[PDB]
Amino acid sequence: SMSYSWTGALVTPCAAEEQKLPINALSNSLLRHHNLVYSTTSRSACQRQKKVTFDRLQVLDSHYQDVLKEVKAAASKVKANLLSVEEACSLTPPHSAKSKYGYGAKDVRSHASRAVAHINSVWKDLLEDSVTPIDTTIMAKNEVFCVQPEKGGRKPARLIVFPDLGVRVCEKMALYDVVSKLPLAVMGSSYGFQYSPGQRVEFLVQAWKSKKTPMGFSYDTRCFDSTVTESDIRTEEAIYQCCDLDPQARVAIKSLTERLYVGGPLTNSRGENCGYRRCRASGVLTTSCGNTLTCYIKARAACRAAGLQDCTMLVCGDDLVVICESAGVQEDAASLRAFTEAMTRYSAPPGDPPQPEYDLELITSCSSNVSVAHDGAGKRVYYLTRDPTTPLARAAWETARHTPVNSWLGNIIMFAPTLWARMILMTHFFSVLIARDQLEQALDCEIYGACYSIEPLDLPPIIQRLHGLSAFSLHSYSPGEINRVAACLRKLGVPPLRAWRHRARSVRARLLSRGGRAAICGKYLFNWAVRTKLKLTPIAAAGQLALSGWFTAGYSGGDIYH
Ligand SMILES: CNC(=O)c1c(-c2ccc(F)cc2)oc2cc(N(Cc3ccc(B(O)O)c(F)c3)S(C)(=O)=O)c(C3CC3)cc12
Repeated sequence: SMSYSWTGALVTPCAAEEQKLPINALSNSLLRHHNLVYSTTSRSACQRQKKVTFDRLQVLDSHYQDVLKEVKAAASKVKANLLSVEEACSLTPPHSAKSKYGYGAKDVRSHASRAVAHINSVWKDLLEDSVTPIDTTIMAKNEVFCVQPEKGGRKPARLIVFPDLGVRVCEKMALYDVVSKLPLAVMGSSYGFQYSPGQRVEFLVQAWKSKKTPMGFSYDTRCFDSTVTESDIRTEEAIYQCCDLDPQARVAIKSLTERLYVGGPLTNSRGENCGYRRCRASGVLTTSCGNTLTCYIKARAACRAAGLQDCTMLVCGDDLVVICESAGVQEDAASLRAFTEAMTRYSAPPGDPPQPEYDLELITSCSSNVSVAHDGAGKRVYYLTRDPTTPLARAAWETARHTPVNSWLGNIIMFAPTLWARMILMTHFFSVLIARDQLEQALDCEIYGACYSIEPLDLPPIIQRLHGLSAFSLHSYSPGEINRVAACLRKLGVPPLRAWRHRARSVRARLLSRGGRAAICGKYLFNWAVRTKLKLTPIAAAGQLALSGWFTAGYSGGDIYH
């Protein structure tokens, strides 16, 4: 069937949509080529709609069915609980899209009468009605990028599809515990969201070293969400039901599957009927879990069909990497083509054909790659990095305009060991926070899809836990990485690293003078900026942190707040 059918009604905005990066002195201090920086808007929705709309032909085989059997068996070891209304309410972000039924996120979080009443009614309806499709809103995401005029110019807006706030709370009640436990149980070490960045590096390096002659590749499915079929989604439901569940949970999960997950009508912001969906909803609780599971099942089966030897897989939603034992250059190339053929049969062809890689650093996944630097003693330290263009562009926008979620803070946390995060992002934002008297204020940012409230002053212990102490002492970065950052700075009109160093010395001094947590920030985060270095010992606060739930699971599009 068609992933989508359209009525011709447009995807419409809620509020004003700024297309171009606004001119602001503080944002300009980071990046000056403002004309290159743009936000996606509803204006490009039509372009995206075209790409995501196609017929799915799915043909399953014995390998698929074998893997599915394994998965169901693994799932049967899981015990999952219902969340109470109150518990589910507290997982709702304060900035979450308000209900159409006279209440919003703040009302949900405060357990307000109107909100709780509607939520209760929605739950009752789920128990009583297992068939009637549930309404969804379609919106164009507003995301910031840098133009690549050589490479097709501006990206079209991604489409987000989500049900009412009331339904979203009920999803949590029925499935939060399931989507938090199941992927790990089924996938084990292949579940990508269980790892901190530091742990991820360790896993990848070990996997690579575990092969006599390693070969690895990334597999990029074209429009993964659209490739997800009705049968795929019903299979996901079947897997959920393998868990030991509460009777009411079983009913709600089935109802949510048949009425929401498998498909339903699309309504724009003006209340108009846009069409009908028969694939994955991008904005439901199960998006991450579902995508990861379905990608895993298909990929694991495809590995068998492709005759790949001693496969180690890593899966993050639709993002997939396989590391295996090389059979030879031509043999490997042929096996990869076979892998693609199998994935294609399963409904998931690639955007660009995958390529075998024999150097770990040459594999890119989730926009990131493994690179090498050196610690204070000259020991080689591996870390994850990425092209800084998008992070910097977004950082500039978020400086110029107040945003509910601060991507810059997340990038600093996740990419803390990188040359660019340390010298540019840290320097810039601490200078901005000082200037605006916002140093002590907690900010909202996303980590693996889940929204967290994080205080900037807690960055050093957070970074230590995620990356290790070495993150504050890395030097002698690779020529390739240095060159990539340099190229980015030239492109975007960002000041050179030596200028940032000078700025960092001033920022560091200011931070040290304030004492306490600020002083620890100055000491640890900006030790790179000074010749006369301070002794960076383990941070006491780091041990006192409880961060377990940071890397339990992925929640992208799942409307989760911790
Ligand atoms: C299967 N692919 C992988 O698991 C990952 C590889 C990888 C790279 C090269 C290779 F050879 C093998 C694997 O790099 C990664 C880096 C990230 N990060 C950044 C990040 C990227 C995207 C999102 B998001 O939009 O979902 C996000 F939330 C954070 S990080 C530094 O760890 O925090 C992640 C996070 C969990 C999603 C996964 C991988």
